Amino acid sequence: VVRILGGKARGVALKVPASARPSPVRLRKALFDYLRLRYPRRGRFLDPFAGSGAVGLEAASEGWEAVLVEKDPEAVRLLKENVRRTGLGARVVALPVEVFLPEAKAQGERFTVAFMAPPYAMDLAALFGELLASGLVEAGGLYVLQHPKDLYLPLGERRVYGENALTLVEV
Repeated sequence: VVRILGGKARGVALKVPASARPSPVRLRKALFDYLRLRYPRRGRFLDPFAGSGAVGLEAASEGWEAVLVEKDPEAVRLLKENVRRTGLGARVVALPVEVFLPEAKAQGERFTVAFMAPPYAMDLAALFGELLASGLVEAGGLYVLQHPKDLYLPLGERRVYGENALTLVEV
């Protein structure tokens, strides 16, 4: 019930398990209006906790070199089906974010943007802290954290969208 908003796969419906937020449309639409405005040259996009891939596939559709990591074999199954439906080229890494980050660093992996929208039931703060500490975003890039508007981080500027907020941390 969710579609890619722009780019090469604009309009394509994504299979999304009834167990998702899924992800506010004005939120996604706003994040990318900003991202293409701030990064016209694009770059590499990291999406840990990707689900069916709503945000990571949107980046891919918009010209980003997207890397999506997700642990749930179910979600991964849907993720791959979605990569197919959209016909987009994206790297799918099926493993826990807590394993990926360490390894990504050792491989000298780097990205321009790292978006994280983990399930609100987890400790969204310790998780953001870990992402921020990985140092995976190159100078000039961004760490974008989605969370309930009541959760507050002094790491950067925020934008509220109804009940969700996005915290953007510059590097």
